[PDB]
Amino acid sequence: MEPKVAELKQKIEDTLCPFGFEVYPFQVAWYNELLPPAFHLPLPGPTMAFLVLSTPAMFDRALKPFLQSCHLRMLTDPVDQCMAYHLGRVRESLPELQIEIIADYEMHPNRRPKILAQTAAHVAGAAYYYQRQDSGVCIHPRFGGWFAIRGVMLLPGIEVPDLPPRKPHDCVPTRADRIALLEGFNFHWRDWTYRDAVTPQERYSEEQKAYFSTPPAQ
Repeated sequence: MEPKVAELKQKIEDTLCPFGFEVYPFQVAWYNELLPPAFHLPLPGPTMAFLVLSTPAMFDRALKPFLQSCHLRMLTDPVDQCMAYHLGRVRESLPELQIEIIADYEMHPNRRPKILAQTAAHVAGAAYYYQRQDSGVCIHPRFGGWFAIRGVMLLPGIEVPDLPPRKPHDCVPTRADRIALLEGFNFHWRDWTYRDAVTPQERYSEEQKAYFSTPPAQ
């Protein structure tokens, strides 16, 4: 890949990864090819995009700091504000270019562009999106179900038509475990054993578990 592309890629990861984030590059075309024009990313096929995932490490590295800093505001939501703070830091560190950013909290009805978080996770090779054919759940090769899709970043004009398509790891290969997953997700979602389909390195700590099991109310 062009030195420009390699540098900008590394700048993003040096900005996000030390804070419990992961970034996966992809071509817009891969996402659009299995989607009708209505749900397309309104950009040429070879346009570079980045899928952003948060890991279990992001709570302690990103959320607990910030929450104890002057950047914290009131009438929003602590977790959203943290996303908007770190994704802002990406903009700051790459001031030369145009970055269209859709954070997870902006993936809702009556807003464009319409992102399908789990489909993005699959095309970027970030996490395998297990469906009926194989409601679906997608599993991280390293963290199982203990992670979240946090945003997608679009970089207009920066095109990478020779970026190689990486398929997500089929980390739950057997037809048994797949059903043991989908039915443990569709019917017993409060039993987070399904997230251990692949047994993670880090798991959510007790304070993290408590925090996310809380219904958003201050």
